[PDB]
Amino acid sequence: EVQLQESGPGLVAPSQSLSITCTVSGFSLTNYAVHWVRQSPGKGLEWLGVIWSNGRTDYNAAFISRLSISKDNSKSQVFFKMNSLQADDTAIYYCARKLAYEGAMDYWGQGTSVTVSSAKTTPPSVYPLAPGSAAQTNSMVTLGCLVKGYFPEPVTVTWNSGSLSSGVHTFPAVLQSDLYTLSSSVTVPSSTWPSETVTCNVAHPASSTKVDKKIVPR
Amino acid sequence: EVQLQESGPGLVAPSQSLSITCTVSGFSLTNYAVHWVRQSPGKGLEWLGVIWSNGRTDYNAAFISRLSISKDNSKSQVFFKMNSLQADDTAIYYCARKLAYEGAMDYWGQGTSVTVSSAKTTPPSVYPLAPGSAAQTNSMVTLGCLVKGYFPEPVTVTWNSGSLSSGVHTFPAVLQSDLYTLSSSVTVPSSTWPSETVTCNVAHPASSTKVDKKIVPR
Amino acid sequence: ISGWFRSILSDKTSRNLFFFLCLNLSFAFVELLYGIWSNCLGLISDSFHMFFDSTAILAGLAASVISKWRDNDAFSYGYVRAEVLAGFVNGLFLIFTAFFIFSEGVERALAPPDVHHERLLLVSILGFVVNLIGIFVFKLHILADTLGSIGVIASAIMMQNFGLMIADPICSILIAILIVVSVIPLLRESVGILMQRTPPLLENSLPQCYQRVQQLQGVYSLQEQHFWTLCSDVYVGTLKLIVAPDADARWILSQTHNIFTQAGVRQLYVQIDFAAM
Amino acid sequence: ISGWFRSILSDKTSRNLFFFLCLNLSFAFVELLYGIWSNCLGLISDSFHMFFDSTAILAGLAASVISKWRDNDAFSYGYVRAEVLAGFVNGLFLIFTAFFIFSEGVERALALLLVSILGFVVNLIGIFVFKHGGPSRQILQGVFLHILADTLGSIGVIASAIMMQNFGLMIADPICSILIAILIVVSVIPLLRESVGILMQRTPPLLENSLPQCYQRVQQLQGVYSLQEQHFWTLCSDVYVGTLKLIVAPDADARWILSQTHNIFTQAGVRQLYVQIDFAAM
Amino acid sequence: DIVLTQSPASLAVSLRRRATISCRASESVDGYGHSFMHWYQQKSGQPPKLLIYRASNLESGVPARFSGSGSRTDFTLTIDPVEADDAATYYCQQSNEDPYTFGSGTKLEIKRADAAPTVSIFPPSSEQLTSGGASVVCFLNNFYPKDINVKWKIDGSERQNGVLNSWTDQDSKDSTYSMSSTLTLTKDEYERHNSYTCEATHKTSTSPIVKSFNR
Amino acid sequence: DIVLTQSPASLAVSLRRRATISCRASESVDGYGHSFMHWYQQKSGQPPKLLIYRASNLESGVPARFSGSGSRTDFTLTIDPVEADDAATYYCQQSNEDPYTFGSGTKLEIKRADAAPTVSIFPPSSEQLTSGGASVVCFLNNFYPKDINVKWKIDGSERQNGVLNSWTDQDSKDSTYSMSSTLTLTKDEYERHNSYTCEATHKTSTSPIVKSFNR
Ligand SMILES: [Zn+2]
Ligand SMILES: [Zn+2]
Repeated sequence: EVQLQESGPGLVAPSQSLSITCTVSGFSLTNYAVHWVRQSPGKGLEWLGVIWSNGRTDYNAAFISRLSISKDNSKSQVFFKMNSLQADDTAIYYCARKLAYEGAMDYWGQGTSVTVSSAKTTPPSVYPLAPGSAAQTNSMVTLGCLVKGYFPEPVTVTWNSGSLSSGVHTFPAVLQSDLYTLSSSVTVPSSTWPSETVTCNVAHPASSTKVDKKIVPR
Repeated sequence: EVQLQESGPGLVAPSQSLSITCTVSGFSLTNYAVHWVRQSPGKGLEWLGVIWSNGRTDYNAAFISRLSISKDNSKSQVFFKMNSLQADDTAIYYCARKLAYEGAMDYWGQGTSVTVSSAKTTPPSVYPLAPGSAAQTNSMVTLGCLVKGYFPEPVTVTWNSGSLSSGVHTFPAVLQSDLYTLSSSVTVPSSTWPSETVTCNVAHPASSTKVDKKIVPR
Repeated sequence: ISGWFRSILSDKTSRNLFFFLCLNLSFAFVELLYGIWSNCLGLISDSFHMFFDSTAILAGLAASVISKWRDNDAFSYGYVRAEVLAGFVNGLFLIFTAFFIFSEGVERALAPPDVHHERLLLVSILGFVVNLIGIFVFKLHILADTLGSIGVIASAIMMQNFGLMIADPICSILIAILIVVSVIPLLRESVGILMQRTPPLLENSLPQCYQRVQQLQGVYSLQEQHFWTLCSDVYVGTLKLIVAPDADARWILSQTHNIFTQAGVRQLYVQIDFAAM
Repeated sequence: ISGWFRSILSDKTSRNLFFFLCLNLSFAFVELLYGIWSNCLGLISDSFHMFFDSTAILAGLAASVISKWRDNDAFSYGYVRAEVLAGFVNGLFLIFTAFFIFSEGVERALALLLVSILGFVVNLIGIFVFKHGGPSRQILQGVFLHILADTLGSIGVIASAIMMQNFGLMIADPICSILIAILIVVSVIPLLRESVGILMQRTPPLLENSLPQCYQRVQQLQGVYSLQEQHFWTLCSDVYVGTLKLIVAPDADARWILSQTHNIFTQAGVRQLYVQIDFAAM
Repeated sequence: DIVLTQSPASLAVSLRRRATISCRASESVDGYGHSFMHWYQQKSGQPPKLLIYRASNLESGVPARFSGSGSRTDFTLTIDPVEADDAATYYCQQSNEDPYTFGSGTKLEIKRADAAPTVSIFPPSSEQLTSGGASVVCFLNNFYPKDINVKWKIDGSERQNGVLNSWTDQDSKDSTYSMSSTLTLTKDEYERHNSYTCEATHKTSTSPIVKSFNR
Repeated sequence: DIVLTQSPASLAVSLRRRATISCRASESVDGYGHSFMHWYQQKSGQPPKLLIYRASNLESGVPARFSGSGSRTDFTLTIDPVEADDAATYYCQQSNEDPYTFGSGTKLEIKRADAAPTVSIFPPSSEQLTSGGASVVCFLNNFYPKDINVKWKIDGSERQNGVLNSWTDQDSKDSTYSMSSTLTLTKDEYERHNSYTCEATHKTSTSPIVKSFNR
């Protein structure tokens, strides 16, 4: 039941401030320290700071001049404020509960991806990926969902509100012309399609876009 | 995934020895102490003893002469030994992991019922219960299974090998004529009986009895 | 200075103790001047005795007024060791005077000075009267100084009836032996305190405390137990506990503190170490 | 008794102190004989005084012997304070022998040279052997100071004997006596100050300046809330005992904090450290 | 040892209200600012489950509606709001003194709207007809409150000798109760009488519910 | 600070075998008998999960197949036996010195039998042509090993500029990989040609897997 939720802006303009709120449940901030760690493809996992039960804050010496962590025990929230955001700060930011009486971190939040760029948020475009005519229907028929032209990360792609879990392969996005393109595939039995409906649900929380696009045969 | 399973004899002769084995998983005996607690209808919950990682054993002073606790870390097993059992020793015996750095017990085993009596183990008699004729069919039809003549506790009564869980009412046993009588009930839609199979699974681990009696219309 | 004089003349117990001093130093002056006047080595030795007894009392007051001071960074424990040091120093000084007057007494017994000046040769029963009234009217030293004056009692009688010159040295060595015997117990107590010895009032109850701490749940061993006397009835104790890898450190700390507080330890430091296994 | 002497000869300061003891009592017998040889004017006093000096040397030797003993239940810290106590009592004895030099000068006040030459050779042997005086740092300091006091006092009395003969002054003996006592008291003041500091449970002077930075390093440790009741004192020479209480977070890493505090105070020179860690409620 | 007294022995609280369980210790379980008192919840057929340790600290993984308070000898376990899943017996445990001792226990009653029992009647089975005995069983399912009475009329005549009653503990999803009654006879009394009826009176209604069969 | 160096940067280990991951510390992370080194596991698209703390202590609830050992500067994470869900990246974290630093990471690659890629091609959707673009997507699902080649032919002629490649991580159930290649193009270039061929070259079969569509 120990659960940490981070909520912050997906896109942050360069040289601006990034503010992330970590909401905790299943434990009290009155006897638990919460760490802040970011993970980037370049610099890996970097420890940023920890707030203690009495409000004591310890920061990484590389971020001491521009980082600030606060909390309020009433609503069980931890506030992560960072200033002078530069292009090398693109990372997934986690709030982690410290393992009691140990230097490790036993519970982590899901993490919020933070993209620092001067570009603009672009809603995604969701297009159907159907097999060409009815050739090679066989027994296992694969259907796709193409998410093209969004910014920034991330988007969640689910098939019929998560009912179809097996055989789903969502692929990592690719950056070109400061836009993102993602592809997802689902394999369903030949008796399933086009007998009953199948849909890819694409959510873009940066632009608050919700698509319930319908896959149909050509 | 922290589990503690106790394996001990359900029935123990008076003025004999009792040997319970607690197998642990999800944690090591090399850094965790386990407690032994028994719960009786008369005396309630009472602490018995603890074995520490160093093999240090502390006991309740009321059981200092007849109770010994040992373990070995290779098989992750804790052995409970009690001598000169009486009728007041009839209780459910738990092995409980001590909550780290605290005096509480965070994880408890399911417990083993230990009965101290001179009676002998009798396999149960499993008797189906069906409504008389077909009067009052309605939509909600109740089926019962009567478990008469078994000793000692406990017995597990299961409907459709665990698939039938809703509407299950298993009643506590009553000790009459030195024996135990147990009754169970289950409600299924009237269109489901006798449409398909409804079976009564009764297990008596004391006598190693497995009965899969089927309920049939009257 | 005006406020000090009026206060000490109105109280009672302070008045008796200051009477003790002023009379004792006064007759120390008088009997020292008589001794240096004639050849009364024994009398100047008795003078040194109750001179240093008066210094013991006044150094007790001075050490009390010093130990009333507040502790600082340099003196973390305060100045409470000043009373022990003052008692030790005055005992050492009494030992030194006893040894030197022993030396001069043996030298006088070798060749006697043959002065035997009389004048108020009855200074000795005045000394007997004054130390009687001091030790009785005012407040093994409670009766050791009584035996000091009896040495010059017989010397003066021998210094008049027959003029036997061997008597005065013999009284000097007798006074020196009495001084060292009287001083030995205070020196023993001061040496015990200053040597970081376990307090004797705590030594008998310590094994029971160790057994009680060992019986605590999750405690594996006791190591490096050190107890010493800071000042009177103030004991400082330190010990290290090896406990289980998951033992209740809060409860073990509270129980160890209770166990050693019931035994009389005022300052306790319990270090808790978690065992690897 | 037999093994007591072998332990004495094994230890360098103890064997040098036994050298001095045997030499002092041998020359004591010689000069006592010369004394009862019809010359007991002032030498009997000199004999008894260097008996006192031999007693002080014996006090130093005994201090070393007790200092090398094994600790027990009554003396959990050992007997390593015997060196400090010996330095203290030797400084006080030096104060008293300064007073005795003053009394010797007052013996003249306003109104043959052969025991002193052997005293001079004894005392120059002392200066040569005990040059490293400056349990050695406390016993040998007091012993060096005592030997120096006797050395320069004998120098003063020989200066008196040579001034009353060569130029015939009758005033130089008391003035050399007051010079003598003043110089040895000034020399013995630092040892008494250090001994009083040790026996008063004062913070070690060498440790005193490095302690605030140590407290800053401990306060900087992750999960520490406050430091309390920090006490540091000197057990013997270069052995410091330290105690402190730490208030930490309710879930702080006590193992790591203990190890880091012990490291921090080990770099400062604290041999014995006790860190009590208390978990805060909030 | 330290004796723990729990008051009240039973306590009834409806949905979304506040419940309070008090534990009284014979001696103080306080040490240097910490109270070594722990709260457990034990549902039916389940081991005890730790809720509060050290009298105020919520054990990780339990809901925030549980709360602990107290010091010295007086301790309070507060449930706010009270759900239907909280139907269990609550124990206080001290850890300040050896041996560990637990409280007597406090059962939580979940108040709800009254529900009429659903009564079913079952004649003795043919396998029991071959065994050598007869037992007729009645099932009263999903009724509230707990107080109920069951009467058995043998051919219209009162029978009470072989009456045996077993009560199922209050359920965790609807806070209701169940009630199973049996009547064990031999062959002569079973085949001598023809009509067997099940009569139960509950406080929800006035007319007792009647279930009957023949032969 | 303390630099943690992990060797190897990637590790390939088959089923039911022993995998060994080493973390090397620039300075000793030991203090008074305890080694303040912690091991984490991060699966694909998941936060890191703690496995071992203080270099030998298994986190409560992790499988017993995970083992830790070492002291001073050299530490070893051992997985025995290696299962399919152990396909993740493993990090070492020290806590002896501020700031906390993590290792570079070691990816454990699950070795299995080679599998043929399931190749499917998808034409540009009519919505994409109405928008103004044309992307042809080829899906290569459940193949092993990871190394694979994709070639695109238009009317029999190879294209190598407008091809974007995106690989998934190794699956936690069947230890296979998925590959997607897209040929993004404009309207006139798309409509000016007829045949679109997706060519898949894998080490399982010397004959490449051909999937194509017309118009
Ligand atoms: Zn006296
Ligand atoms: Zn000398």
